[PDB]
Amino acid sequence: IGLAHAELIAVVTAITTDEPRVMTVREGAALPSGPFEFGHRTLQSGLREWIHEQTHHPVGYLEQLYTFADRNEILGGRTISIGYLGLVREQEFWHGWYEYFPWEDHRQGRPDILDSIIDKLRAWADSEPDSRAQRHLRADFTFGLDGGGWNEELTLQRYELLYEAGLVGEAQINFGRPMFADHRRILATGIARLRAKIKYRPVVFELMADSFTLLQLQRAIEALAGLTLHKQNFRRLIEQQQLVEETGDMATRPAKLFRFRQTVLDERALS
Amino acid sequence: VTIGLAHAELIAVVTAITTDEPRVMTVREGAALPSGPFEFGHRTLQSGLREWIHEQTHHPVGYLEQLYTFADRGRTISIGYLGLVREAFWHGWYEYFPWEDHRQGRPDILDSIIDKLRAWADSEPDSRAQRHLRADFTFGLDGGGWNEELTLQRYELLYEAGLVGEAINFGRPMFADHRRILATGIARLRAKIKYRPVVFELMADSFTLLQLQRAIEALAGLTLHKQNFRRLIEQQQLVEETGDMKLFRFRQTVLDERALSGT
Repeated sequence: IGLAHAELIAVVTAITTDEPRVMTVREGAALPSGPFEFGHRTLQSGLREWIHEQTHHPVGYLEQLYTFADRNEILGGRTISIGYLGLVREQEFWHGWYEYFPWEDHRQGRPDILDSIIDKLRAWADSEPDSRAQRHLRADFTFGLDGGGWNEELTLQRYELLYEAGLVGEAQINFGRPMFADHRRILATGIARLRAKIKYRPVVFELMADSFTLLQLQRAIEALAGLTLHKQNFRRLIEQQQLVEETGDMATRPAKLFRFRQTVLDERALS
Repeated sequence: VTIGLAHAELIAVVTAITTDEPRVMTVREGAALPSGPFEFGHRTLQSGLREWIHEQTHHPVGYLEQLYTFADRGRTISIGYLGLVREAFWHGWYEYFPWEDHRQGRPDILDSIIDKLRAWADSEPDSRAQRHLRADFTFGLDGGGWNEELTLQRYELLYEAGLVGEAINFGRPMFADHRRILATGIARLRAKIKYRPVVFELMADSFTLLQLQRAIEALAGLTLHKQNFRRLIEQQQLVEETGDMKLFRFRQTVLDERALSGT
């Protein structure tokens, strides 16, 4: 009783040409993934082995994302999916975040694909009168169907509402490029996690080179958030959090080069 | 096709604050957290855990948020959930984690812990530097400062050093690795109250601004500065006055935000 099969799924993010990119196998149709096996010492060590065989690309630190369950008797138990988030520098299968989630990028203004999404959500929310108000409240909180503001952290809740409304191909109407199994749900969890991270403490040294300009760091955070940053409040956050320091070198308008502090790297290594 | 299977356990960390003491829902005379397997009939992981909570405690539970998924140290996969309720709650956090309560200042048990951690860090000379860095970052072995959020990192260091019974023992042990789950829940709550304290499920319908701090102080295991505590609440726009007696209340936008965020 109480048996389950566990799949480990990796969301490995890089930033290339100011675009957030996720590591993929299957020609961009799936994330790197594999079953948790008896010989795997930990869940994370098991996933590291699956990333190695499928991509042979190095990965640094990993943080656990979320555990999802299926909603089957022949398998002997339920199936669970455990997602992890990793930040790396791309090395010479890398597809952009917003290929799968085009509505999540508002850097150059609200994307036009949202108009079509709002239209389909409204019809779904009005299709059943006894659930009308309860569905308008969810679609406004996540997508602003009634005029609510945009919260870039709600990436998962947006995708799950589209799934529940049958507006993504995985729900079997589709928006964005689908992925095999529940992998877009895992990717949406990784996007939301990283956006919660950068809003309060953007420790993203694994995404940057050893040294970088503040403009490079700003563009990297903007790519992850899918929004343009307020230049001043961003630079005050970085300084208040004591995250970076000048290296003493200049880059080319000349600009000083910065690195994340050793204490920031030390604290991450010991977590 | 050959599919591997493991035991799937759901573990609850349900916390209430009474008499300015953070307490966790336990079963079996405080030796364990409410737990149960993930079965076929369970629609979701959360609904399966709610069935075990009601069956084992018969105490109502409000919102639940997923904590962390652990493999055992057949395999066992443990999925923890955190819950905040209004008040078995006879056992506080610090019966199991006495070194995590610093509101009376640095607890005396840390002296014995620091002594044993130094001997473990000095046991092998090639790893002494890293072990001192780990123990100073988690416990302050070399004079480092205290970080209340590192409750999980502190426990797994004690486990790795053989300083808790589950691995010498400090604090009350629990069955299996339920101390690992409670540590994760304590760390989650202390991270939540630091940035944006949404704790309306722990507080009364109405409360004063001083009652709000002693609750937050109980969770963080630290005493806070009064003026700096209120500025955080003025900033995040979480509270509003009630007119009665000041008595305060959590705003409806905060209560609706949590109702729609899910688990």
